[PDB]
Amino acid sequence: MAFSSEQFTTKLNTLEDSQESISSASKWLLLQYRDAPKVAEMWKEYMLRPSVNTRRKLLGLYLMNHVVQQAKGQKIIQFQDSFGKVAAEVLGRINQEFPRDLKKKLSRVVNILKERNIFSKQVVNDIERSLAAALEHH
Amino acid sequence: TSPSYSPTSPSYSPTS
Repeated sequence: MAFSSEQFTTKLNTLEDSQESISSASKWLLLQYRDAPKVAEMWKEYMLRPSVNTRRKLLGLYLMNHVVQQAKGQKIIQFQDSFGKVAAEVLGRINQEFPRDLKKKLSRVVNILKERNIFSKQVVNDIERSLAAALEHH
Repeated sequence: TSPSYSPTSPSYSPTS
């Protein structure tokens, strides 16, 4: 079948920090448009596991970026929403395990998404205040 | 593979 346990995870265990495998894996997810909320719950759980390091979170971070962008483009609103719904908490947690350097890279990706208006400006404020709380200072 | 990458360059409205 097109679905199986941890298919998303084993994917991220094969991805690299660049658009080659990242965009390819994104297009797979963009074809799972029917199952977008299902794959989204697997995405958050995958990176929420500490059974994977910040490097693994960084791959999935780039993967999400290109997935939500393409979904925003055509008409796969289910994906930009399904990832946007978890993005506030999820990205908010990445800031709690990333070194300041990866936090800056993540922040840029988040900004680029905000500028592209990928998520709703409402969901953006959820991500913003979440990452803001995850600045570890106030 | 790990070619060049800048998250502001890839798709956003590539097709309907």
